Amino acid sequence: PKEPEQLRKLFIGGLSFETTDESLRSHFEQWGTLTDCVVMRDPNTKRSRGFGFVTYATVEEVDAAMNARPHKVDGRVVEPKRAVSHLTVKKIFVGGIKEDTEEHHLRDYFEQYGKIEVIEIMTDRGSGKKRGFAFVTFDDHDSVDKIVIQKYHTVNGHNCEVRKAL
Ligand SMILES: CCC(=O)Nc1cccc(N)c1C
Ligand SMILES: CCC(=O)Nc1cccc(N)c1C
Repeated sequence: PKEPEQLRKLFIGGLSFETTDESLRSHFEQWGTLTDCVVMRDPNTKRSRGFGFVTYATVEEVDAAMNARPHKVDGRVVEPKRAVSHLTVKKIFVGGIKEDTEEHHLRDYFEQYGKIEVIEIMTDRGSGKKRGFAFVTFDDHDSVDKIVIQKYHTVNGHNCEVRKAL
């Protein structure tokens, strides 16, 4: 039961034009087994396009690589991002939390995806009653990228709808 390959890929932007399949692989093999590693090049000149992708054997390895950012590859800090499900944001909408979900429920759950900077539990402008949804802002986009590819989110017993926000 191998995780889908799309969820094991990291797109690496900002490459040095000197980076090769081999040097990209040598770098990212520090955090797991790479089943694929390619630097994108022009079909005619073979000059690097400045980006490429690596595929790990497992999702846990993708996490390890993301948690080892910043990555300086061949002298240049690169920009790894998980493959598209790129709309790169740090904020999520959390819906379906009803009136009884509080800040600590959302924090205790989502803090295991990344570092939380803001939790905004939405209330009615007129009555102050909870509206049943919230926004969570993290310090970095990978948290959000991990969150929105999950099929399910269970918080405070509620089955929640979670999507990228703005
Ligand atoms: C940093 C060196 C570099 O850009 N390499 C390069 C330049 C022009 C053509 C081709 N094919 C290649 C590999
Ligand atoms: C496996 C990924 C993981 O545990 N989550 C993570 C990664 C990086 C920063 C922070 N704060 C957190 C909670």
